[PDB]
Amino acid sequence: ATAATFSLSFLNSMQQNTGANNIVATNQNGYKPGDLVSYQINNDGTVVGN
Amino acid sequence: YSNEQEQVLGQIVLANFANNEGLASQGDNVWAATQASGVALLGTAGSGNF
Amino acid sequence: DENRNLVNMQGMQLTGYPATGTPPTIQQGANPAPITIPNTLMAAKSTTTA
Repeated sequence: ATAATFSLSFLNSMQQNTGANNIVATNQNGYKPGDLVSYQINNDGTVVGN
Repeated sequence: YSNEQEQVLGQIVLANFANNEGLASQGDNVWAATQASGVALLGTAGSGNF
Repeated sequence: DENRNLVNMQGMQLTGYPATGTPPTIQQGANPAPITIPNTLMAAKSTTTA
């Protein structure tokens, strides 16, 4: 499988002054292959399939 | 182990939410997180607000 | 588990951060895998530094 080419970004990071270096948030816009476990209607009407 | 040291086999991940009352309880003692609770904030015990 | 995955009695596997490398280290990186304690021996590795 040829490699993932992705923009890894350190935006909104800051330099704190007390404590240890700690990853406050992480996000990635890819996922695993899965199928369907549930479908529901939310209170604004969005039919969402988990 | 029997060679005088240990090794770490994992670390218990705790996960608090945006609101605690938003999670949908499931058929066992476990809960599950929905759009009423948002995505889990993962973390390690004793660190931050965990 | 009988495969020694840490579960509660409802069959649901407890999840934690992975511990990889020799010697293993808590890989505090928001990717919780199922915690499994092995039966295999700790294989002897050579002295990197003293």
